[PDB]
Amino acid sequence: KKARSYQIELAQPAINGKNALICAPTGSGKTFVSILICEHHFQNMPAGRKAKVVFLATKVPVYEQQKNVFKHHFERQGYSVQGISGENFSNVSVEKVIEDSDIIVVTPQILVNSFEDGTLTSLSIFTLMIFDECHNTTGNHPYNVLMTRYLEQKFNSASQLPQILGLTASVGVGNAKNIEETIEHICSLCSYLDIQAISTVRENIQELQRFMNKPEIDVRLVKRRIHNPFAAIISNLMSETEALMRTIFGTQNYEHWIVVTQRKCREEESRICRALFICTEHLRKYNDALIISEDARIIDALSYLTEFFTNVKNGPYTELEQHLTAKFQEKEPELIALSKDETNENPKLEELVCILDDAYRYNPQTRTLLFAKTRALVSALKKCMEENPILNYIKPGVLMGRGMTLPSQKGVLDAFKTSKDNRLLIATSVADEGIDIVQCNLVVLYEYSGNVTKMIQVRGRGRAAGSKCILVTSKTEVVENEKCNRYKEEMMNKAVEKIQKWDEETFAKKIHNLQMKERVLRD
RNA sequence: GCAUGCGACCUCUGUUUGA
RNA sequence: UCAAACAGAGGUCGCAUGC
Ligand SMILES: Nc1ncnc2c1ncn2[C@@H]1O[C@H](COP(=O)(O)OP(=O)(O)O)[C@@H](O)[C@H]1O
Ligand SMILES: [Mg+2]
Repeated sequence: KKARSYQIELAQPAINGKNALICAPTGSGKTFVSILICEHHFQNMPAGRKAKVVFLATKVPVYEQQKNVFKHHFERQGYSVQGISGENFSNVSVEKVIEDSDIIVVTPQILVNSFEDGTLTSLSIFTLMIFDECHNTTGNHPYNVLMTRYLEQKFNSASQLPQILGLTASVGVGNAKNIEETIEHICSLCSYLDIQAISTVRENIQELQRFMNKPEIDVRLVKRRIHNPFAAIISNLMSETEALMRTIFGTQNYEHWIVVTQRKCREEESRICRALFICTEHLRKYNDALIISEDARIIDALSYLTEFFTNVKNGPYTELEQHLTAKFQEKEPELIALSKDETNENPKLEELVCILDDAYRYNPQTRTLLFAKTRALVSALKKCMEENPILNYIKPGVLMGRGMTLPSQKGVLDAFKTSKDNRLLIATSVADEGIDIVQCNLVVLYEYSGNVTKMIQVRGRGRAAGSKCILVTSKTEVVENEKCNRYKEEMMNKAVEKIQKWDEETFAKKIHNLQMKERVLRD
């Protein structure tokens, strides 16, 4: 692992002391650049005043990952590298850990936290800050909260602040519909993080196209399976429950409307009150059951329901709770017969099955990441893997936050990198940024939509020459929005390539002009 | 529990072209 | 008045993540 020539090139503007943003493609080794910057920070430190470096990483696993690189590289040099975090925060006084540490890796919230906490009131304490996936500097996200602070202190003392460093493979594109606006948005981002130079692989492009490369995002539309009995059955069982509401579908809006009706109603009042807290719930859990089958199997939907109708007995189980539960159990053996179906299943799941086989026969040692939007879905997908004879080649893992333990995470990832047991990892948003599975080959998106940023960062989870990235939708708009992104992403690059062709003064001037939009008076 | 990003939804007030 | 488009201010909700 010898410094690459573009890596040393990207370094330059930061070593000349300037607040840099390092835009360089997903996987190019920006993290190395930042440690290289870090050596040339300690090296060059003037006087007796010495250096504290803080690396900030957005989500926990990325904090862990980067914390561990940084230790393995600087501890042997004889540096104190300590990681404060969500686990560590109410076990340590930040005060000390900084003054003990030459390098602190941090979840960004912690510094925010400890700033309101009193523990800390001077960003001056560090001499270099690094923001991994720095593009997250928006509105009231921690990064900006801290950076607002940084900017205030700039005027309120003009007495040395730390050097800033943004790493990002995805500078973004605001709402910019035109290249001119995309530039206004990028320049906006540079202002938030007080950038004075943007770093690009300018001169060493050829070297860069070697090491990391990217392809298309194979989009796959599957039409909703014609003849869907299950959808009709529940909708009617909901219609009869909506008919009964006056006497006293599978969309987001139905959930929104159920909460409209649950707040309005919150002893001819009191018996009608908790009558609608019985009507709304059943309608809601029917609704959730539709939308759970939308992606999963019917067997997951009916699971979700028996899990509710056996729970209707537990609590009150009043008159109405009996007349509704019974309406279901008449029409239940109809459904459990449909569970047992062969052909009539979600064709999104038929395609994934196809897709995973297509890749695990052609290459038996592939490592996939299957991304889904929601925990429930991610977890329900693990069931869909295990229980399918054609796909249980591979043990599947799951990655998450917590409603999964932070140690339980360390395990599944550490496993998935090198196990050759579980060669596929279903994950959620935690995994979509900054995370480095060297042996990862394929990344599959299961109704994983999104911003340009997401759909750049996610396909970049696929490393190691072997790269492929396959989406699976049934929706029109999702097939399009994503195409839309492939334009926005092209536009994004030019924005920068262009911005880069300005002179020092005029870029600098742009950022100040933008910052001056955010000052504060003193009297 | 709280925060944030993101998405859906709705409202107000204005500008555009249309009928 | 209607429809369609853009933008400024606000209300609610869902997901994910962070503390
Ligand atoms: N000069 C180098 N030579 C060989 N491997 C490198 C070099 N620099 C970085 N890498 C490796 O590239 C992989 C991904 O790097 P990373 O910096 O996380 O990508 P990103 O820039 O998207 O964050 C890591 O395994 C890292 O060790
Ligand atoms: Mg990185």
